[PDB]
Amino acid sequence: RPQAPSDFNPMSEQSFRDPASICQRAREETPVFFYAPLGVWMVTRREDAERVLSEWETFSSLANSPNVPEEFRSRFAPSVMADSIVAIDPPRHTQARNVIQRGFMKPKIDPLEPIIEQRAHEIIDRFAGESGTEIMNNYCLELTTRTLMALYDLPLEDRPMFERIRDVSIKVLASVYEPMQEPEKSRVWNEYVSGYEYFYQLVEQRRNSDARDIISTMASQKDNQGNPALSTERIALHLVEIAFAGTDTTAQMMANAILFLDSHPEALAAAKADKTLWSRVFEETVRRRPSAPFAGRITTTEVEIQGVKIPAGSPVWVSLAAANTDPRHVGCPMNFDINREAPQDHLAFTKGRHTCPGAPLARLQGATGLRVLFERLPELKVVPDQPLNFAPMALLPVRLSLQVIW
Amino acid sequence: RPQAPSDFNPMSEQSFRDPASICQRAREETPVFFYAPLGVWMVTRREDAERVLSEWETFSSLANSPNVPEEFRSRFAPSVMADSIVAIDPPRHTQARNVIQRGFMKPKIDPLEPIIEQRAHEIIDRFAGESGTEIMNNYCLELTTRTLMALYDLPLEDRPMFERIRDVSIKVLASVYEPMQEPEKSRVWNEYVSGYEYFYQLVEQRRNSDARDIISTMASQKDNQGNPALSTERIALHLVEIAFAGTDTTAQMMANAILFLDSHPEALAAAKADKTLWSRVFEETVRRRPSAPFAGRITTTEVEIQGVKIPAGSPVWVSLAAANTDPRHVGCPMNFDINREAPQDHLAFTKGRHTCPGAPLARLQGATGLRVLFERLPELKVVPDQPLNFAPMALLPVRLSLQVIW
Ligand code: HEM
Ligand code: HEM
Repeated sequence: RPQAPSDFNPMSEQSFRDPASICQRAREETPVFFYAPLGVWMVTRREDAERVLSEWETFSSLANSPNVPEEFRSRFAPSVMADSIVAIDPPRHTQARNVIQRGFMKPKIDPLEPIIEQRAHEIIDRFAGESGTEIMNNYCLELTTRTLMALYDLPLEDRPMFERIRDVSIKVLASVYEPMQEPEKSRVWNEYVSGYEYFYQLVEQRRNSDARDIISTMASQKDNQGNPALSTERIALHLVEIAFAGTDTTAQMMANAILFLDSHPEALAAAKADKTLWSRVFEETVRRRPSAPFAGRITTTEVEIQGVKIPAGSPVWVSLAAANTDPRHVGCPMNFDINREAPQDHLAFTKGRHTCPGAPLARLQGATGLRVLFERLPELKVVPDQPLNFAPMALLPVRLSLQVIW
Repeated sequence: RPQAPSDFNPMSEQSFRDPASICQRAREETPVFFYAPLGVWMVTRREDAERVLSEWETFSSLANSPNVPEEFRSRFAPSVMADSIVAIDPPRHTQARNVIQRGFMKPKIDPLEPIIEQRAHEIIDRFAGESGTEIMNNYCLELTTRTLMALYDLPLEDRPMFERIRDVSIKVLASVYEPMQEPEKSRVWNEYVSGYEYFYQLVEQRRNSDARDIISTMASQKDNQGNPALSTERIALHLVEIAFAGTDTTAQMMANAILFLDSHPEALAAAKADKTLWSRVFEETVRRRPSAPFAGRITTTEVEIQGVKIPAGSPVWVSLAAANTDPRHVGCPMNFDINREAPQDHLAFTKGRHTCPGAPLARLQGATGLRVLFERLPELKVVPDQPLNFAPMALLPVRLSLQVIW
């Protein structure tokens, strides 16, 4: 069975600095292969990438499934966890999506730009009088958390718990891989269920609310028969998943955009002169360095990709970094050129049913934050020679530190 | 059942000149309704538009299906016609699409730009010395036919039949509603089958060819077991369908782009000054005036759209003009502003499985021809007050004449 080139290692620091650098030789030489250290098939070319991400009937998304402990099944039934937005397919995934996507529409997200700018200025006021700061937790992650809280429309008193909402979730994801012992398992799962019940109560209270918050936007969705389009359990679980899935991705996006603007100062000045380039500064970043460089699916039958035969039930990962940097679709795929004619023509948000629903917000945040970040501290320059601090993760390399000065 | 505002009439001249003008009041007031003069459901909002265009499992494409005459079934079996790319759904549509998409990739389409530019200059040289011309057939339609012949890589000696390929096919489409009488039916269907057999022979001869032309690109697709991925009959039928679906659409795109550049001289000057804007001149045109302003589907079960319940088996049309001009997705939806940040964020090529596969070519053609047209004849001005000549059709309003001067 086909193997992988030597330079292809998603767990190396070379992947943490540039996920697409390890994928060029692989895509060129072995477009579809098998990765044994992860035990999954690997697809790199954009054609096959879009095929796998689109054909849901052939490449299902059932690959992820946490298990609920026994003592919490009275408050959080296992079917609720089985209704995870990442672990469902039509007709259930479409039923959940028709409600989830209703909250990220332009009339709902556009009125958040002034709030994002205001809170970003408030955050910058905390360290604007110094000479340098750790921009990751102090700005990027902080601004993402505040933007998600504004989308949820939650008071600052609930800010701690909301942060915990992501810290718990990742641990839950690791449970199938590094099982938790007691009393860590009970504590983590109880905090998870507590956040779930908090969102449950918020949905029950905002069930007939006609406001901008995603809770009221998803709760007020009633079918022709008056019945709620999504049960309260499903809405609460999807709110938890949205909170946990947006924060790290958007924070990594902002960090990578800061890095790219530091490595390309002329594009930074050009973007400082015209605001309409900021979105492009977004789009070229997430294309060149996607926050989630891997998208997982599972085959429902036997497939043939690039002549390689893949048996039924085989987990297949699409390397979004290889697809976004395919020379067969974009000229100079490794360059950071914000002046491309088709900026949003990438798979950084995948494609099809499981397309990233938080893309309208993230973009706006990326368009709003970076500008403000380069409007308050213009000579912001990423400190060279700072030890790379990355959480060793394959699907989502999270940067823990990024020292910047101005 | 909900009706439509008075101004909504797809068969009126107001729709032929601007398909989005009849859709604004409808989209705002009655987003999903029933049109009795056509007997079909109408969906206008972009939110529901993407769902209907994407959810193939709920909104199938089986609504269109011509019937094969009896005497030609020995040369053109009815199952071959049943394998029409517009009348199939997964798993057959995926099998056909995996082969069709291989011919429109960037490495295949990009080497056609210089040929398109050269042939556009050759065409302009025929009438550049006059003072005015009918730009539709002399340039738009001519350039589209020559571009399709270059994609097929056919000699000019094959120009007549190829032209006939468009004249015949539409009549076949008109058979399901306005049946043909004798002896025209036999002659037209024999010409259709003759073109089908010509493409069959071209596929058999280019079966082992490794060139860029769509015939060799689709014919050389063989699975891991050496067998052809698609039978020769289906490849020939798909070539016929590709020509017939590209010609009129790209010609109407170019005509509408000429009209929009005439109505906005500052954008025309900006595009003349910078080549990178020509593509945007494309994208803003096809957004403001899509060549095919309606996309048809058929429901497989009962659906709920905007609270309106639509029974199973109901033909539903998505008004692409209303979706591309939805104020819920784009600000100032009726203006022709080529300086938008997200130019390709429209449904002019729909979305999902049945997305227009010729979009890479059309764009390339639209950017290449028009530019040359405004590089040879810069002071081109569309003659005001000329009787609008449109073939009275709902799914594809084709303009028959457009007099221009310079
Ligand atoms: C620039 C930042 C972001 C990037 C690069 C990004 C990227 C992605 C990727 C790669 C996926 C996987 C899709 C798949 O597996 O097919 C995804 C899904 C998802 N994203 Fe994001 N995302 C970002 C921001 C956000 C935000 C801000 C939110 C919410 C506020 C969000 C919520 C979600 C959800 C809920 C899913 C699951 C969709 C589903 O499975 O149905 N994302 N995103
Ligand atoms: C800007 C110019 C064009 C426009 C506006 C346009 C419009 C469209 C639209 C809206 C669809 C979607 C039909 C559906 O959803 O079922 C479509 C399908 C299609 N288009 Fe185009 N088109 C254009 C140019 C072309 C070109 C140059 C080709 C060359 C091959 C082409 C070939 C096709 C084919 C074969 C289909 C059927 C796809 C399928 O059903 O699988 N079109 N066209």
